[PDB]
Amino acid sequence: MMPTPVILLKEGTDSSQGIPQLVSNISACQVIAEAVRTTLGPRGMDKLIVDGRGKATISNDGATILKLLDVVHPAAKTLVDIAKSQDAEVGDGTTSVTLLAAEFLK
Amino acid sequence: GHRPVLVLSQNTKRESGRKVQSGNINAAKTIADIIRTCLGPKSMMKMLLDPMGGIVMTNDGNAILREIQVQHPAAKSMIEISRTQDEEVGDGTTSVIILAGEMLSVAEHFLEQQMHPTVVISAYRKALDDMISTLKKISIPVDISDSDMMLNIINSSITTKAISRWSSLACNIALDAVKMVQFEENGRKEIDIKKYARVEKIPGGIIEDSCVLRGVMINKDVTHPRMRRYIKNPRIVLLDSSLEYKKGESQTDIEITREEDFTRILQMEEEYIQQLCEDIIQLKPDVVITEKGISDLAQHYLMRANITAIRRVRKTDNNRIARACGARIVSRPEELREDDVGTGAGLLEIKKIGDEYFTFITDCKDPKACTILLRGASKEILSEVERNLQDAMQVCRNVLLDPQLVPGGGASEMAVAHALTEKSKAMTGVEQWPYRAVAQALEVIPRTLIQNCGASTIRLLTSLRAKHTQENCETWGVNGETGTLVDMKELGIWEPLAVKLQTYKTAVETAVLLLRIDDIVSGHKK
Amino acid sequence: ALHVPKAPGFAQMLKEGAKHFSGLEEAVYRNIQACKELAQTTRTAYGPNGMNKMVINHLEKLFVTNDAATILRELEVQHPAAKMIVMASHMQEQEVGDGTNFVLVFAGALLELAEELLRIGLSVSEVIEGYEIACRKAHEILPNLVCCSAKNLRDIDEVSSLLRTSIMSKQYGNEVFLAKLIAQACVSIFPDSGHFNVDNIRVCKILGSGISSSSVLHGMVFKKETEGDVTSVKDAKIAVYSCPFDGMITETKGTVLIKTAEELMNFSKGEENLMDAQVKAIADTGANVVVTGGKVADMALHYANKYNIMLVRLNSKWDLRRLCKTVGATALPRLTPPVLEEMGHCDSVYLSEVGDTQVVVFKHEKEDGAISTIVLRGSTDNLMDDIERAVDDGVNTFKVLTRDKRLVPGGGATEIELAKQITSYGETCPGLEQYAIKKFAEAFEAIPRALAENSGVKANEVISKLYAVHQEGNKNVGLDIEAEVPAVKDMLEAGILDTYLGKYWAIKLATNAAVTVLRVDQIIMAKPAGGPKPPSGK
Amino acid sequence: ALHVPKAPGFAQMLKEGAKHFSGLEEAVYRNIQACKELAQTTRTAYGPN
Amino acid sequence: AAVKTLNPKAEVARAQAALAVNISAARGLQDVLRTNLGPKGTMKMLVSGAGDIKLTKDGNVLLHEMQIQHPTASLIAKVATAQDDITGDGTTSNVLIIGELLKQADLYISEGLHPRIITEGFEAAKEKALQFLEEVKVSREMDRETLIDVARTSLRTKVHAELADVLTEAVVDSILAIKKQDEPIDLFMIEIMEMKHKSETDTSLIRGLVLDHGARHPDMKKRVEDAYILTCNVSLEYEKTEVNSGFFYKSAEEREKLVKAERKFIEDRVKKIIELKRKVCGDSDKGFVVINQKGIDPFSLDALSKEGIVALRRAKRRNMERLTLACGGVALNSFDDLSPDCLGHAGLVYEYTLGEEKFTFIEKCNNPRSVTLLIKGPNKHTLTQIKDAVRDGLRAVKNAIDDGCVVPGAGAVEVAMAEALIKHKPSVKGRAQLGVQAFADALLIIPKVLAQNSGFDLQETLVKIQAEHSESGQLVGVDLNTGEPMVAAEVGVWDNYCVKKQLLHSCTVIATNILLVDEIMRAGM
Amino acid sequence: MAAVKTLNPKAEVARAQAALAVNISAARGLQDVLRTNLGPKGTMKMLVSGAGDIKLTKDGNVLLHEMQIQHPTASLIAKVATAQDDITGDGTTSNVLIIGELLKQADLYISEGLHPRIITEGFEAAKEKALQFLEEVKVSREMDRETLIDVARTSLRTKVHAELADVLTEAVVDSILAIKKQDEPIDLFMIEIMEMKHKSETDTSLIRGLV
Ligand SMILES: Nc1ncnc2c1ncn2[C@@H]1O[C@H](COP(=O)(O)OP(=O)(O)O)[C@@H](O)[C@H]1O
Ligand SMILES: Nc1ncnc2c1ncn2[C@@H]1O[C@H](COP(=O)(O)OP(=O)(O)O)[C@@H](O)[C@H]1O
Ligand SMILES: Nc1ncnc2c1ncn2[C@@H]1O[C@H](COP(=O)(O)OP(=O)(O)O)[C@@H](O)[C@H]1O
Ligand SMILES: [Mg+2]
Ligand SMILES: [Mg+2]
Ligand SMILES: [Mg+2]
Ligand SMILES: [Mg+2]
Ligand SMILES: [Mg+2]
Repeated sequence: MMPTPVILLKEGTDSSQGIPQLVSNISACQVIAEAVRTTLGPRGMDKLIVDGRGKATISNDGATILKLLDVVHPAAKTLVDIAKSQDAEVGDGTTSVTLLAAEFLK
Repeated sequence: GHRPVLVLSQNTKRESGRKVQSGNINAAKTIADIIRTCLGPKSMMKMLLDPMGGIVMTNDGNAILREIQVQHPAAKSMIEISRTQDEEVGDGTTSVIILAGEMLSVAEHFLEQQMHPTVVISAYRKALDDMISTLKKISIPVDISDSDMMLNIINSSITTKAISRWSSLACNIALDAVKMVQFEENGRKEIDIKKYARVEKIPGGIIEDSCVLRGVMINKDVTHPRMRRYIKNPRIVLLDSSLEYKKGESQTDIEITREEDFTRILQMEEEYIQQLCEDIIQLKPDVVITEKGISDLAQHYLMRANITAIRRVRKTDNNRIARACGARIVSRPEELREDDVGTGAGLLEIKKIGDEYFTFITDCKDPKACTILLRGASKEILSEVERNLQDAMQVCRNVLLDPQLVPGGGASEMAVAHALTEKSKAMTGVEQWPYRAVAQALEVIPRTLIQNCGASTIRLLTSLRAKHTQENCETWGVNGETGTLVDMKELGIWEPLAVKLQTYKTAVETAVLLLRIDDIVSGHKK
Repeated sequence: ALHVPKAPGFAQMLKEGAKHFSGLEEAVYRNIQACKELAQTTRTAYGPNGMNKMVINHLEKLFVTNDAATILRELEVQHPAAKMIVMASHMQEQEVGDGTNFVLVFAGALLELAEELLRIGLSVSEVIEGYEIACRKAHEILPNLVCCSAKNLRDIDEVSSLLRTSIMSKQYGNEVFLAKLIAQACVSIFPDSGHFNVDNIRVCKILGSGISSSSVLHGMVFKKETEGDVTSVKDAKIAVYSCPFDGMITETKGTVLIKTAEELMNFSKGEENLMDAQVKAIADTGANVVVTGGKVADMALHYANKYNIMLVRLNSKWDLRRLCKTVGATALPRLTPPVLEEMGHCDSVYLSEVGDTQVVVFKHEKEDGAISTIVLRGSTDNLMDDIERAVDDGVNTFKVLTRDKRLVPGGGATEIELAKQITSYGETCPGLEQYAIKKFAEAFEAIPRALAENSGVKANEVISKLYAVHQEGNKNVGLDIEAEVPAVKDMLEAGILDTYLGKYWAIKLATNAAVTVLRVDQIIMAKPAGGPKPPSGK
Repeated sequence: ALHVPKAPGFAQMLKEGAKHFSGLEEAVYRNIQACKELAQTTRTAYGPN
Repeated sequence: AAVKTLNPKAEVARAQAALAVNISAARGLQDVLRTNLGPKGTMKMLVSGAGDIKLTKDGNVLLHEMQIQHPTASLIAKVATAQDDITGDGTTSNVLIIGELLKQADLYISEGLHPRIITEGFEAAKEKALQFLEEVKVSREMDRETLIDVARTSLRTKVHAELADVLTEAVVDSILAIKKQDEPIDLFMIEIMEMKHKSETDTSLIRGLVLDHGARHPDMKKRVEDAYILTCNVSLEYEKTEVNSGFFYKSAEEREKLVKAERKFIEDRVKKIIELKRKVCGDSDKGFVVINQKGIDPFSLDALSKEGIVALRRAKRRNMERLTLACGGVALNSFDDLSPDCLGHAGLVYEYTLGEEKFTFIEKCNNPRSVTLLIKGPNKHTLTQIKDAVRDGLRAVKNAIDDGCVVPGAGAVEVAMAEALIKHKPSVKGRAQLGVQAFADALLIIPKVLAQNSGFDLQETLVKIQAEHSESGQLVGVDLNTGEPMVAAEVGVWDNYCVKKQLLHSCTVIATNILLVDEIMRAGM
Repeated sequence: MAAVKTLNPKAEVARAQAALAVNISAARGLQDVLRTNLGPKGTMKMLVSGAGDIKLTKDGNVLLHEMQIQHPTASLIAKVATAQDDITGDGTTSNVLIIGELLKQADLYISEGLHPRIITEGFEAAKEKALQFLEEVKVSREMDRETLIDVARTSLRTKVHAELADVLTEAVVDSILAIKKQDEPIDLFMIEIMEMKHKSETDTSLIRGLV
């Protein structure tokens, strides 16, 4: 790396490229799936999420849990989006879509 | 607690004694030294940086002095006297400052010699009276009907400026403008160049193209393109009221309950505009100039009668046009008369200069107002040319008011100094020493001229004084260029008596005022 | 003996934050380096095997795509030379709609070869002259490389096959289905008159069912719900109004002046009767669907429900105009009943739910109409945005085909043929400009080289094979992405084709941008100001 | 046009805290004034009185 | 310092310091602007604080876009601004000549010579040079070829050679179109419109007008072949009463009646327009186009479109005059008495759409006294550069037409004036001969800079040109390709006489004024 | 911008014409300072140190060392003048003046695009010719007392005023003639210079002994 008196992109721009970027994306997807793993099946467990104001949400639906999770990882937000898509089109299976996608990537 | 107790408030400083007088005299000396080198035909120019971002490349003493900020109040008094001299007579600003500085310098010697300032002040006032008497004695009359003599006077007034290169043109412009502005109504002579001798600076072109117009030029254009831009012998009507439909002063509300009232109101607005325009047209004018807006419908109605109209004009420009073309500004067109119609303008042309439209009402016969069109290198050069033209016009009006002249180039200073020295020999009291001191202090003008010319000061001053000790040598000065003694009867340098009298009075009274001061107190708020 | 002072003159007179770059090394080489860096940044997305890029702009809006113009738009480019190249790419996008990555790659390669030419001793003016001559030669050669013509724009199959190549670069996995959809949508539009409008194709993105469930609708779809009781009409006679569905009022000032008890007791009843009369008069024309651009009054809604009138409210005036074009009605400024010529007709209007979104559908049945809508399904908003970009590229390709019906071989065959011909021309040109002409010819290698690098094969072997096949005579042979080893095949038979206008404009714009960058010798950058954008951009 | 730069040459090469007075007004008159002030301070103690 | 003694926080530069500061500023400006001179000059790229990109070669534009806070630089910028405002050319030569005059004066001033003698010599040399310029000018009848040559000598220096060749034809044709016999040329009658879709060589001349706005009603025709033009300045939208009236009613029917009646005023004028359109043309072949300086409400737009009338609203103020001169109608501020005589004629009106923007073309006029140049290019900075180039070309052609005299370029006149001044130098008394020599050497800067930018060396090229001129007596300039002396008059390298006169006058005046300045003060705080 | 600045961001670099401008400006500033020292009529400078020490001087070397300057080219010129003073003992102001005028005249031609190498070649040729002419023009004379007195005058009259120089001429000439041995180098260490602060400046004299 060289100073390049006049820089090309805006100062502070962060970039990631190559295989490590994709591996990090897969790891983020696994982390997202781990948050709703246990809410699947008759023996599933509820999750409690507290917002900034202090209101607590107790839920078992995967889409609700993912929405309450303020995920900012660009690759991880895909799982939240597909959970929302499954909730919108069908209404059930919001945990299954995330588990299947994360398992495919793994 | 228990904040300190004391008589006067905090930050209330006080100084008194010989220190105050020394500080005042030093401040006056330093103010004089600031512009000491800007005197004479060989004076250098200065560059003043306006805090707003502008640049003032000037040689005028008052212009330099008023562009600086000072903290010492004596310097403030010096700036004030410079402004007073500039306003009263027009020129001499950088000479009165030098004279006052020299007078205070020669007074400090006596203040350090256990002499009370009141005696010095009395001697200074006696000296001023005798200076005025001597200046009135050695004056010469001038007939104002001779154009050549007036031109020579203006030239001698402008040899020390940056316009001396084009001195003939500058003198002709100034003399023509001053003569044209001259007016007399109800038995009251009036020469108002401040309001009726307007200087318009348009950058570009060459300075040789600058001239004085027999009319008024403004930065205006016709409201509508179809309107005439060239009229041979226009009849001019001036208005200072809008040709639009405006609300009345009293609060007014309409109540519409019928179908046709809205359109009726709009139609009556149009009809009122038409009636106003018909009242204008009844006098059959050629152009109409208004200080306020003209509605588009009014424009159409005026154009139907083939009338040119200028929409918005400042009050001063409208007054200048009224003076130039002999019109009379009216407000209600229903009361417009034939007398108010402006006939006398010989041409109205709206031409394009650079990328701007300018309206010319030139070619007037017997106009009482004029515009001096100045064209030059840039804004600063034009500003300096305007300052020099202002000095020339002020000198011309001073000569017209008072036709008395006195020799220039330090000849008057040396003559008055010699007269005061001769008169002081009869004095026997202690007052004689400050009297003689201010007498020889008056010699600072030829010394400054010699110093700026680059010649040797001491031998030239000695020879000039020896020459002035002779009998008929009241008109012997120094060349500002060659640095040699010369009779001013043959060089031609003459300055108005009013200017010299004002300069001497201002210098002496400034010296008196600054000598009357002790025990400076500062810090108190308004 | 401790500090080096600034040289007297311009260096001392410069402002505190300004920068002055002058000369070859200080300005031109730096500009070339920045442009090459930008080109290499966008390089990896070129071709069908291009890789999508996740870009987060300053507002944390996520873009994932392989479209060069979109990536450059979402990138905060700061080097002004790269800004000029990006502007050239954007101009190419606006003029044609595809080839932005080609423009960027060609400009970068041209500037790199210009840098090496300057290093070997050639002056900037000679390089510029050689580049201009070579660009003129390339534009002269290009028409001779046309292999086939569109020769029909009203056939679904042929238009789909033509548009297949344009939307193979984006969404390489499934391009046949998208090609069929866009072909049907564009064939519904483009009537007997040769004029074709891009904006007549509308894209609706409804999330939930995967992009394989998308379809083309000969009509318009609005993501909202009806405001009345009626939710389905089978013989729509839509009457479109631009005024709010209410009794119009005076524009000056309304004031109900009441002076007697009778007026007070009768005002509301009279207003009701007037509204009822207006609504009944509108309904008596046969109209059964009413569309308004303004607010809907409660009394007007009640009387519309009384007379079985379907209400749709379109806040956007653009949507109102598009609906007027779709149906054939005129937006009446007042609430008067519509005469028979200005009352639009639609074959079916109904309220429906797709996924979890309620929509209102103005559906025709004939394969015609002014406006056709493509409803896009999917599982992610980003995926649907990418599919929308692909549809936009396909529509622009169809528009270009309407403008000019000439095609050139794809897969790098055209670039190799152009490089060979320009090199042959430059080998016969005496003077110093032969080096510049040869470098301009060599710059065309960056396209097949990028294709080979993205496809995962060795670029040098591919380029050598391409030169061999083009030298022996075959001009339609290009890179074969469907192989694990460097291999080539005929592109005309394989159906990979590119529009002639796209290549022409891309070459012209890339050459112009490179020459403009080369012409710059001194740079004076003012002190940057962190202002919140100029007011012009709003 | 709001700041007067230091003249090229010795004016710019002068050190940060140094001062340079040259010419008649800047040097000779100032030295004479300082000597006058010193003599003024000592003057009042001259003689038996 | 006295000023520092009064105001401690004041900056002063006295005498030699003032002269050194001024000369340094002038020299820095000169070294920056040397590379602008000549068609072989180098483009300068200018980035503003907001990041806007500006490629330009003009001296005035460069001076305005340099980040300089120097007083002498400000004065020179003002001088160049006046030069550009009046003549539109010579700003780079202005700065170069000012800087070289100051340097040549300093050469003798550093030897103890007083600047006043130098200024007097400058005055005498300026007078002699003006006399020589009067002697050397070529009085020619300005046909199309000479104007094309002048436009080439400007544009080639200001823009790429091929774009310069296109702009020459465009500018000369426009000027010849708008120019009447022995009447001052109004450059406001040429509209410079910028479109950003095609290439830079597509810039052309339209014998009519191009408007940056189109019809606001979708049903209006996009292209009318034979059209009557109605240029008006009458409001066609609802307008409030000036007296704050408001309405009062007691029933819904009364409110409806008032709503219908409140539009009658505008409807009457719309009806007048429609009646005139019906009277002038009863068939569909002819068309009606309404261009209004005031807005038009949607109701009037609908009423007009129902009658097949194209209406453009909110036109530019100068567009009234431009349409009146080109189409040939009469601009109307009211419809009280409208007649078919006031209608202009246009042989083709059509609307062109470019992105979000929308444009209207009015061509095929009978004898358009006002035309428009369509600046076309792919980049914003390209459009700005072409706009500056066409402004310079229009100014040059107008100056050439104004006075039938044109001066040979390529620095030939500079060399001839330098030799004439050298010959006249013995006639000057005193030490002003040094000032005259300095003025001649300063005038010699233009061939020096031209040769330097062309790649050759200053000394050899200058001595070759001077020897050729001395032995032959012709006006020989600099051949920017070979470097040999060449007769600029025979090859077509022409320069404006007024530009040269203004250059001499302004440069001499500003150099004399700067030389005599012995103090810069900043004590206004 | 520059390569060095790219490698070292906080570096100061002056390249191409900038270096020439900087060096010539420094030389011209030094020359302008030292113009008023040449000749017996040159003005006398007073230098005040940090501690407040007063030093009246007119020498080029003394002025250069006690003048507040922090410039590289000034440092090189100061080193050259220091060597000149160390070896020959005189001709320090002339050194700076000649260097500055050489650089100014060279700039006068370099500003017309002339490469400095040509100017340096001309300088070397002119130096050779001038050295030959100096060898031709020198006056070989047996150094009696009168000639030594004249040389001492030509130095001290520039260094000090008239009568003081007249006294110092006799002092230095007599001292040198006293310590000088025929056909031997003069050892200046044998003239001890002592300072006393009790009489007038004209009371300085030579003692045929030691103090
Ligand atoms: N050619 C000249 N020769 C000698 N003295 C002159 C000449 N011209 C003007 N003067 C003198 O110089 C003075 C004018 O100087 P100026 O710069 O106008 O100062 P001020 O503005 O105070 O009058 C006058 O008093 C006049 O006597
Ligand atoms: N099936 C294919 N095999 C090989 N090359 C292809 C194929 N389809 C398209 N291409 C090539 O990909 C290029 C398109 O790149 P693309 O990503 O669209 O960049 P741009 O959007 O700037 O045109 C074309 O030049 C074409 O030659
Ligand atoms: N083709 C040419 N050959 C030789 N000299 C030329 C040619 N074109 C222009 N010149 C000379 O170069 C100069 C161009 O200067 P220019 O860049 O126009 O400066 P400015 O814009 O300030 O006038 C003109 O004075 C002209 O004499
Ligand atoms: Mg479930
Ligand atoms: Mg005066
Ligand atoms: Mg593409
Ligand atoms: Mg030019
Ligand atoms: Mg010596």
